[PDB]
Amino acid sequence: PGMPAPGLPAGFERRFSRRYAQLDDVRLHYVTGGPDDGEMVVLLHGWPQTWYTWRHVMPALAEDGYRVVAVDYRGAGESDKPLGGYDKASMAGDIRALVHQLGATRIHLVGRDIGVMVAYAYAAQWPTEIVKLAMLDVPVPGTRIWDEAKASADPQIWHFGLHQQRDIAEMLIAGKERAYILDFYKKRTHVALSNDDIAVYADAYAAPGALRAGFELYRAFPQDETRFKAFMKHKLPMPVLALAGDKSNGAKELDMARELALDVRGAVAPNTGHWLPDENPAFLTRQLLDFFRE
Amino acid sequence: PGMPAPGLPAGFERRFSRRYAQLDDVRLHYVTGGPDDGEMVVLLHGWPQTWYTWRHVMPALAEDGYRVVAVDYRGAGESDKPLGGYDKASMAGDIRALVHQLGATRIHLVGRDIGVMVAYAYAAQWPTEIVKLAMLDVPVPGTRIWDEAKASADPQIWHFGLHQQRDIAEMLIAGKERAYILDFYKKRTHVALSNDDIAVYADAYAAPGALRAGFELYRAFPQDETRFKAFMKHKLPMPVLALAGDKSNGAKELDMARELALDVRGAVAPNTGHWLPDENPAFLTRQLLDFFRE
Amino acid sequence: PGMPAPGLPAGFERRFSRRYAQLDDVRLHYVTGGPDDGEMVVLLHGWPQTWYTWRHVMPALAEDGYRVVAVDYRGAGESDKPLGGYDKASMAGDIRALVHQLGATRIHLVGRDIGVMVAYAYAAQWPTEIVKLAMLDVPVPGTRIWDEAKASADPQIWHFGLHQQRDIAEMLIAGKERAYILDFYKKRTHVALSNDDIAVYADAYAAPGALRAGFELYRAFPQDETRFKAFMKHKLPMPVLALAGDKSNGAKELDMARELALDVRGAVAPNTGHWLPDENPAFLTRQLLDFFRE
Amino acid sequence: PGMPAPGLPAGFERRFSRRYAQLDDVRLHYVTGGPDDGEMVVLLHGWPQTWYTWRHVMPALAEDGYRVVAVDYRGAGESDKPLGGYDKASMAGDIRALVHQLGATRIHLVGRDIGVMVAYAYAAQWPTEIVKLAMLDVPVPGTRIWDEAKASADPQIWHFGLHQQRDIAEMLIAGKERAYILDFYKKRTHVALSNDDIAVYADAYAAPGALRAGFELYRAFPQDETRFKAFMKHKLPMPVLALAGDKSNGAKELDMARELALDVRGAVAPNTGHWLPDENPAFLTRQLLDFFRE
Amino acid sequence: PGMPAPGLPAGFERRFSRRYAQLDDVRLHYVTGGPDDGEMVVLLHGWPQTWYTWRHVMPALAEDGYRVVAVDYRGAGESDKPLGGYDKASMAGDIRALVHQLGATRIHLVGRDIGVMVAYAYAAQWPTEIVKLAMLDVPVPGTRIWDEAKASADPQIWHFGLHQQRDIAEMLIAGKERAYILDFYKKRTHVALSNDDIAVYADAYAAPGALRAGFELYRAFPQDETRFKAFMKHKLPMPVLALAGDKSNGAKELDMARELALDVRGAVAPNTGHWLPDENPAFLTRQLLDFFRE
Amino acid sequence: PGMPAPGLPAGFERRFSRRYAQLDDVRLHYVTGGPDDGEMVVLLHGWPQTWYTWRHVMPALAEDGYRVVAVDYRGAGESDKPLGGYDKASMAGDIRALVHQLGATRIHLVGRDIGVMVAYAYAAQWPTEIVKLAMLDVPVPGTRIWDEAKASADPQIWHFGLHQQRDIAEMLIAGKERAYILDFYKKRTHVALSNDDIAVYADAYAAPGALRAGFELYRAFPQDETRFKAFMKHKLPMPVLALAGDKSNGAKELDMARELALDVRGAVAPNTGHWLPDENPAFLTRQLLDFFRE
Repeated sequence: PGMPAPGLPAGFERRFSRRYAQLDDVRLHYVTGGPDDGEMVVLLHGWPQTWYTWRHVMPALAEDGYRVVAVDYRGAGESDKPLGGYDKASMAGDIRALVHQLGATRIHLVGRDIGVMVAYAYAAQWPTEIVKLAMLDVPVPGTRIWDEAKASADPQIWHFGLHQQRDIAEMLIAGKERAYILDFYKKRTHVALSNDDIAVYADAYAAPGALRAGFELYRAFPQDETRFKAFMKHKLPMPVLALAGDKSNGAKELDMARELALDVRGAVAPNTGHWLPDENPAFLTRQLLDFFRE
Repeated sequence: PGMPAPGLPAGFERRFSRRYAQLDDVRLHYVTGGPDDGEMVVLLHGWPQTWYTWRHVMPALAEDGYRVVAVDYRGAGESDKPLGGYDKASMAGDIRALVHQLGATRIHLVGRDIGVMVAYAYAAQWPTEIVKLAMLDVPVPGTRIWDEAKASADPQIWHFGLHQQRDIAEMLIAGKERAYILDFYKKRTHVALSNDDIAVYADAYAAPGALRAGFELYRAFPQDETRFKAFMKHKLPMPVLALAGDKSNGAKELDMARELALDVRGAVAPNTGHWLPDENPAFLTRQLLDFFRE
Repeated sequence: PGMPAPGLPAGFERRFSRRYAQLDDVRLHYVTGGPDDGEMVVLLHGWPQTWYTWRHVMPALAEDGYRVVAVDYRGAGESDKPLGGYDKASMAGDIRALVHQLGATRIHLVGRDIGVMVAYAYAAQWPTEIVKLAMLDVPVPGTRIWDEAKASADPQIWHFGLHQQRDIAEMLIAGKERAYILDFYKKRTHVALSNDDIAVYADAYAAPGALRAGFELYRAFPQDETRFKAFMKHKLPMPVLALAGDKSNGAKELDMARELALDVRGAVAPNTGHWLPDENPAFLTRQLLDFFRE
Repeated sequence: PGMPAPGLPAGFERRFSRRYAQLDDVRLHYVTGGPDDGEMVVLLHGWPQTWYTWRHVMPALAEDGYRVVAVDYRGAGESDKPLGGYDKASMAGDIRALVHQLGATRIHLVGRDIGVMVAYAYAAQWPTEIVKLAMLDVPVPGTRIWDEAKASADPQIWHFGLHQQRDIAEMLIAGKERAYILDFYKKRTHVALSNDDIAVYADAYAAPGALRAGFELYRAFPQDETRFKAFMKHKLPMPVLALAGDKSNGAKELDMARELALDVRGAVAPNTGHWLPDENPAFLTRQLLDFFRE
Repeated sequence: PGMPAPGLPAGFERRFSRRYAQLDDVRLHYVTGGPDDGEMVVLLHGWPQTWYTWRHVMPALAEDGYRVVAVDYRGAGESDKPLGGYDKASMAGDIRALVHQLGATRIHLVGRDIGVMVAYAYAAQWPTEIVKLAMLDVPVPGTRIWDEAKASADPQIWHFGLHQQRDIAEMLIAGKERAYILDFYKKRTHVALSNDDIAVYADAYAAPGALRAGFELYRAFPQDETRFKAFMKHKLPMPVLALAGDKSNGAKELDMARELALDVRGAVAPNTGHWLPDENPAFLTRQLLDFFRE
Repeated sequence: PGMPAPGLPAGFERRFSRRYAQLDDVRLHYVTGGPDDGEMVVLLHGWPQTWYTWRHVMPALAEDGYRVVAVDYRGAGESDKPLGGYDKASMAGDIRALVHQLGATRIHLVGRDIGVMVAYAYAAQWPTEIVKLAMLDVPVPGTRIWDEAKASADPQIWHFGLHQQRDIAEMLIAGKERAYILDFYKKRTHVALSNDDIAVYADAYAAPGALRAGFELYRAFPQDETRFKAFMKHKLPMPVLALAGDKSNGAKELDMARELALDVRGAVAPNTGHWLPDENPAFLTRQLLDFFRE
């Protein structure tokens, strides 16, 4: 029993900090906590999200001694909104430059949606640098699960077309970010979420340039498909964990991951929709802690 | 003495949960609490309301051992907004499918306004399934009390015309839901309500499709009148309780119910307007608990 | 054959003029032409209209030697929008003050919709001053045709309720006058009209105070119903002509007038909707000229 | 020392209640507390205010055993917004009908701004019914202090012209109530107020009809001047207290009151602007308690 | 050589008329000309269009002795916007009811885009009533050309997804009809069109309910695909003409029609985009006249 | 007889030109025609106007051999909107700089409203440079007619207060220039004007800075009153003509001018309101030509 409880979990404000990393062109925002010497765990959100999606996962990771780094990737949240560089492979390079600036090289990596595309491109480009990789909720371009949704005209990716209309998508949705993003979020959730938590994301995407930069991730999709099919000719060597909720992609996340990697295990969260960190963080953290210590 | 106190009563968040039920086409949102094995009590709001109207009635019901289920019916609150199915008889079928999915068959049923129309159609269609039925605040289509308001051009149903103008009602009221619904609410209340509580409803009706779906309930009224007069040829067998406030429909709710059912008792809430759950929940819960245990 | 031709008929601008008349507490705008000494013919529009509705009738009246006076009544068009005086009997006093100010006493009088209510209250209050009375399109309060529409809850008067909600009607429709009024107009026409001509009306009602003043005509209906029923105990002595289109009120305009007057004749315009001067001015003009010279 | 503290004082919510009084046409909202048998004290706000302006005065009055009744007069706050009746003498009749419905006859009366006009008209019309009258902040129509501001074109009454423009004032200020009313308030205050408290008023005047009804008080001013000069031919018999802040009308409030009444005492609040209940409630309550018990 | 010439061709206004036809539950608007006894030719527009798209084709048809009937189908232009009936087969029933109401039985039938789907469902349901059928610009559901576009995720149907999001599409595009529709139109044209002519379409879709009604055409596509595949088991017996521009669907219009009909001929307009009646009416008119007299 | 004819008179476009003059800190826009060597006649508009108000007077002046110069003064029309210099005496310096820049020294000078204040300050500062002075419609600060209007609180200057509220006036009226200015204009006219002509003025004041610059004319009134009273100790020596309409200031324009000048003649236009050049240019033109050649 219990009504949705919005906001950061108790004690969060004391153990995490907001920080910036200046890369060559772009400044990235991220939130970090946990032991300065711990194994680094990087968490990458998707669309329409920010670092905030991980709020209920980050304390448990830090309390198990991980150095937690939750990044607003290029164009999202409080990060800069540059003109280009929104293909996932180049965005993986942004994350890597941030990791190196923090003194790390080998990391654990967790991604969902656009972030799982970024994460995969990070592992394909620098396989020796990713100790373990966890893949949540969405398939990556290049996979058959991806191609099947496209050829089916799957209802839950209806928005790819709209988002790929340069200037038209921005003109339609500017000023209506909250109504658009709340509707998007609730149609894919199964666990009841708080409007206040979803509004944290929506307000981020109403900031100047946030809509455009979010949509350019979609507009780079055909480039990602080409780049990713090339990546897929070399299966990933490191252990991979695939998770998704049963009301959304479910077992297809693990099907998808097996086309990508040699060493794969997976699970399906019960009574959970599209937003694993929002909807079922308890299941997510237990799976990650067992995976990372294994 | 006491100024209006907005929000959920103390302790509510701990004993109730928000949940979804997927029916064949439509997903319905509801809030539930109380013993899992208790006799189920279903509560149906009206226009412009959500489950939230019952917030002060639900804890007392659960504490007397009832399994409380307060539903956002088709098109309202956090439920889906489909193209059609807004005649009350079909909406009663939605509620019944939800009840069956929760493992129940025989229920106690409470409705107000549009919800009392839905509730009545539930009892007329499946009379053996409704153990007791409580009817609040508004008469149902087909009754003489209903027809008399229409032929009188009663001032408090001036909005039937406007709401029945497809697209015109939405175009006029979109963007002004809060000013429109607050004015609507306060003109029919007698006990002073908090603007914050009324704004919970208004914000629900500003969500995409909520205005249209709310208005299609009105646009189905001529169909309901025909269906309901057919229902009324067989009087209801189960005990029925009729309640309304003295500043609004008052004793006419009990007059109305006697055309519908054989076994009827009623009361009039003192110094109470149109919104019995908002205005006088203490009177309402005492009447319901005496009725349900009798 | 022929597409709708917007604007004033050829040669109108040269033969008619716009003028203002300052009365005690209202300035009225009116348009006039024809011989300065001719028998005066006064034409009264309704809602949502101005004098401009008579554009196709006025030249023929003037060319037959009548002094044509087309009035924007209190609150409409370019007339003033005072605080009160929107009961039809008091508005008929405005028209009389204007007629007297122009040097005339006996008039021929033509009204439609709200203007036919004003016209009737003019004839009832000063019967010796009305030579002949023509009644178009809409029944007047107090008649059985009026009372039946309300008790039937006739769909074509759905807007009475909305218009009687003070401040609520203005707030909903302000800024949407064109969309509101063009939809209202086209739903009641049968002859295709030009959007440019309907936009002349719509733009008049967007001017400061024009919505309020128009709606106050509706808000005075219960006062009008009481007053007119008293007028109706004395049937009018002067000749009366009743006209309406077959796609709208048709023969009921003549039924209604026979309750008001002793000397009544009528006709029904074929393939004509609610707006006789806009839709079929040729039929109207022939009827008015035959009646006036008879 | 101390930053402005917004909101109701501690303990207010427990000892006061919001209630309605239905008069013949109009429903008035008021807030009341204190002993049911105590001498009644009625408090009348001005423009742009509601009962809320008295929040810091009402507890001290109740704790000295007064039955406190703070009214939203006709058109303001949560009261109805009728078509007319905004001349102060008729508004005094509304307050008297409310007082009688509460079982009282003899009262103490406090008014400021428009409310002090209402209060004075109450005392002039029913002098035996007003035990003591306190007059704050603004002079009443008919006085020389009033006429001198008008002939001077005093800057702080620049808005009389604008407010007296029917429909133009509403069209300019609708949607900008908060910016307009905050600017109005701060330009006349001397003690720093909280924006949150001023926003309580501004939001009240953005409700449907609140702007129009507020402005009709100004539009009745020429009628009030005539009525009030007639009232002034009979000086008031009961004791009168005149108060104002030194940064605003100051000693002119007592000058003004001496043209109205025979038995007059006054004081000037130090370092206090136009809004005595908002700015210096401590000075105000001490003056009222000494006056009422004297 | 020549700049775009906006508006109706010279002499059109005199030879054609706008009319309404009241059917059971829909009033349809249409434009007609030519001899009252000529063989009837019905022209059906698509999205986002009205009858006005045929402006340059209708005079030549009438001058060759055809009775021209250009229909605004259910929900479009000046026609009514009912709640349902937007599956193409049911809309073909509207067109037939109109044809019969005009005294005709056998017709020549021309459609493009949504209108070519309606036209096909008309010929499939009542084949003996269609003398000849001309199919322009767009393939119909159920054909291989239609199925390939969806499985390819063809860029030029990106909007199907958005248009199928009920309430979301309306909320995003309301108030932006002109910018949305002019961009949509120009991206698919090859001949330069006048903004004034495209604005005729855009303004029609800004009218109350026009966005909803248009999008409901898209929302019925899965129902249409099922129905049309059943129609396609019986190839049409009457002669069929297929036309499309070379910069858009080109020869695929004839490929598609040979899957639907036994007797098919076609041509491809040179240097012509998606909008044959707007871009190259001279080519279209010659093709239609040669086909009709053959 | 005749309906309002909007626009420039026939043949105007060919005989007059728009030009700019760069002065030290302001660029002024003006319209000129007539013989390059003729005696110069300068025409100065008021609020809310531009040079366009003289459209019907300028051709007759030019055809009589005058060099016509109609100026948009500092801040108005197409002139610059600098930060200051809106006291009339300094603005008269702008006009003189322009006259000298055009090669002239002695001028005939015509002003109405704000332009008649500028014109008077021009004649008072450089009396030998003004051959004859014509004063229209409005009294100037410092005169008894001006002082009486303020002390009477004359209704027709209600807007002085609003216009003097810096930033508040701009915020309220921005975006509502057309509705604000058309209402202002029509309340002071007696001859019916075309909305299209008043909209020329209204659109000029919607341009960036035009509201501020116009209101700064009002905000300088107390500076103007002081300066003009000093000018008035020396009555003007050159011949003066005073004109105004009988429905507005009438004979008071001549009363006012006799306080300013020794050699004064005047006339009152019959059935003419506040806007002499718009309402009765024929009367104005005859008066100006007889005066100039006398």
